[PDB]
Amino acid sequence: GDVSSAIQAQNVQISSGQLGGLPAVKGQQLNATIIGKTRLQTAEQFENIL
Amino acid sequence: LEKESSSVSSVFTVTGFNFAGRGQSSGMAFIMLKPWEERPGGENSVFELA
Repeated sequence: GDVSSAIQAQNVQISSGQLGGLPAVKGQQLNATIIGKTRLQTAEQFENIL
Repeated sequence: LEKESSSVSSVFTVTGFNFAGRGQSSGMAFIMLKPWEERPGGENSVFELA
């Protein structure tokens, strides 16, 4: 169970909002989605989730 | 709307959801026009008006 709660912890794509969303401050001129980290893939990455 | 009020009538505008995509870098407009009589041949056709 420490592993399950853990596995869940260190393997969940986080939404990560926007860099210029709405509403915005006067100007900005630049809006761009912010892409966070992705879920685990390799057997190694899993052997790592302390 | 002002440089062309012989053919064009209303001009509902929109920013955000054109016909292509979304993102803040999108917008379009619904170019309503005046009846067929109110537009003399040629430069009043949508083919020409556009």
